[PDB]
Amino acid sequence: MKFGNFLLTYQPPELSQTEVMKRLVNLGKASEGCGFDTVWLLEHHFTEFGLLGNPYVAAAHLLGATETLNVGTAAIVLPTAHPVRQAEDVNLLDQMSKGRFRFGICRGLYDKDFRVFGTDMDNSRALMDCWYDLMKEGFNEGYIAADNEHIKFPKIQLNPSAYTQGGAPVYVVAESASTTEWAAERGLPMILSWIINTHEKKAQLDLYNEVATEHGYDVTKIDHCLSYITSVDHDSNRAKDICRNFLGHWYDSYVNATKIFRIDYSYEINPVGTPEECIAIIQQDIDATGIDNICCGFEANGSEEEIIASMKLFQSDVMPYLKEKQ
Amino acid sequence: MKFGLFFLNFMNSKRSSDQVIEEMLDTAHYVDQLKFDTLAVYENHFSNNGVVGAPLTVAGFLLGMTKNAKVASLNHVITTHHPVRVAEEACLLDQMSEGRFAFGFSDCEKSADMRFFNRPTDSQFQLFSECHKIINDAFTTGYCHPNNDFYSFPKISVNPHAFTEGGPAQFVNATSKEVVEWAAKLGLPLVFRWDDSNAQRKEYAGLYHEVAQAHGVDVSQVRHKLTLLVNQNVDGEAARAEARVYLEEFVRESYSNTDFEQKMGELLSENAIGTYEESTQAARVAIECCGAADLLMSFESMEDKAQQRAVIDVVNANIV
Ligand SMILES: [Mg+2]
Ligand SMILES: [Mg+2]
Ligand SMILES: [Mg+2]
Repeated sequence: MKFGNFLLTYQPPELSQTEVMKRLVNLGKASEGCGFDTVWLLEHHFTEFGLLGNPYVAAAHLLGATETLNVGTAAIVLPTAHPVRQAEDVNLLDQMSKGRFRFGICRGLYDKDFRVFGTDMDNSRALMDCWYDLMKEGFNEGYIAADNEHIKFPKIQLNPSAYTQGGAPVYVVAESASTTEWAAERGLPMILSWIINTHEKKAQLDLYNEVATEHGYDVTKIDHCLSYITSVDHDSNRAKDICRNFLGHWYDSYVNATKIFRIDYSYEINPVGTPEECIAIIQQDIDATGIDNICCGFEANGSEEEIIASMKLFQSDVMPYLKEKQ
Repeated sequence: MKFGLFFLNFMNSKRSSDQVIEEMLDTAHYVDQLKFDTLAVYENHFSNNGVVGAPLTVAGFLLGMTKNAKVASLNHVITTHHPVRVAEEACLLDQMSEGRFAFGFSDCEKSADMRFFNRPTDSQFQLFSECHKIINDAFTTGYCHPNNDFYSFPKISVNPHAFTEGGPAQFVNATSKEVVEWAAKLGLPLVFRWDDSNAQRKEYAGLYHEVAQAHGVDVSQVRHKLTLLVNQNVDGEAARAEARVYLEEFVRESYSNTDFEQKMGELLSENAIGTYEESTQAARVAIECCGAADLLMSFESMEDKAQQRAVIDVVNANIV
């Protein structure tokens, strides 16, 4: 069983930016000791919803500070940055860390990003697909060239070379059936949403498998991840109140981010409550999906001390009991 | 004078990109405990003369792996990049490291790169200048809001806001008279380049003084930097031969419109290369010529790791 810790770098009303950044640093560094094998970093721009706009740079910092910890993006908004610069970033991370970087990607949800970075949100799907083909070409061949409707540039040598054959492992946040299909055609693992229920997760993987299988991939070896909002406490209601209060503030921040220029019942389908309750919810999903990579976000928990406390309780009282699908 | 190291990360058919990066990290770990106070990263794209195209990303890793040295981008090329990405990243490094990052930036020295990135060279300086404005606005206020020939978008908070009041420290590469004059006017420190001739560096130093005085800018406290290559060997001839092989492609790439031999010979005699005696004298001359307060050295041309560490040691002892 593998365990991932998600860091959103979200700024709740009670913390300053500087406090948020210090916590990002500390939480990253404490993850491995809490039994997490990977730290996942979300990208966000210009709002308190998430202060980290450059996860490749934050990943570099965390990877530099560790030895065996893997660090990934969940996820880079693919379309809003030059694909060649992103390939250089990924190969540098791959090389510096000696293969510990995990490249999670997505289409992009916020118009503000497209607006500022000069991209057409209307074409996010095409752009993500295009950029991925260019980066993969660089990862595989050591050179990249483009002459298409989205971009054009001469053939260049891409430095440095990929450390991992084929480039750092890619992961996809699939927000649509079409994204699920796109991932399946390339045999790429998905990072499943924490706001869909077991049935929906199983359906999504069923759609995925159909495609992947058709392509020849062995669906049993793809590293899909289950994502969760996590709050562990021997006092069930306490965990739940904290979670609900937090999501209040957070959802508002989300809406605000969508306009600069579901989540509610969430708690019921996430490991929020006693460790026993957490075991039950997660095992239900494992049982239905066969996934063995559990990714959890603990920021809703409070102060850095409370967050760490929650991480440690998950570690001691949840982790050991989860079992791979029978 | 303060002393630091910089990494070019030149590769070849024998020294692969994987190997140079590993060597950079090992060197960084090695000197973090010595008297050198800064580790700077050179930016290059699409050629063997530098395998790091994202110096800010490498600065992040270097900061996470060390504790004492300041870490800097040596010449992050802002002209070919989105200034909001640059500001966000620099602020992020400042925050994550609690102020240990210094922002060395530069205008684009390769027209090919401007073309690559679809940036017209005819309005290059204007572009450069608007980029810096956006970065500096962010650094100093946490926000930006351009409406110019190159960038136009609504007012935004550039997160995270800087940890250091006024943003991380900045310095600009002396790449043209135009940039030099612009820096003097802003009172910004310069970084004089190892690959420029001493006459050229002196010319830049003079111009900067002249423009600053003319505009009444107090630069009495500005500390300019100088980069120099170091290669020491009791067999001075072997040192120059080794540096020659190391620099051959660079001269052909970056100094194509000048006599190869002449340029190569100047680089070999002006940089801190040769015997200990020759190397040190060259360095004294280069500092005197440009008046830099801080010296950044690259020891990478010495293929023999033991010799390279021994040279780093002699230099360190001599500061100390
Ligand atoms: Mg406070
Ligand atoms: Mg597996
Ligand atoms: Mg002789």
